[PDB]
Amino acid sequence: YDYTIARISDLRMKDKIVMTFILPNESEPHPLQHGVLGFIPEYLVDFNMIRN
Amino acid sequence: QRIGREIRLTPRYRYFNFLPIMLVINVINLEEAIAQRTALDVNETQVTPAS
Repeated sequence: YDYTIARISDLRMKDKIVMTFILPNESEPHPLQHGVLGFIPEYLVDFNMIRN
Repeated sequence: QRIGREIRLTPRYRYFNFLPIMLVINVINLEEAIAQRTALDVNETQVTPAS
């Protein structure tokens, strides 16, 4: 068995262990992924608004 | 409080009337006259005893 250890500072995860099953060799959506991060790029919006 | 590009037109013109003459005609019952036959307005110039 292969493992990867994940560490995070957030409190509400204090004093717990969470484990699941992960495919490290895939990038596309597939029923054997535990989760996929739906991401579309967004860019900065800079201009003047004379409002209020 | 909102932003948009708005496009404007402002027209300038005027219609004037010079000649004071007008003739207009009115036409009615065209369909009525076509659908129903008309035939002769003949009037019996009263050589029967009424005149």
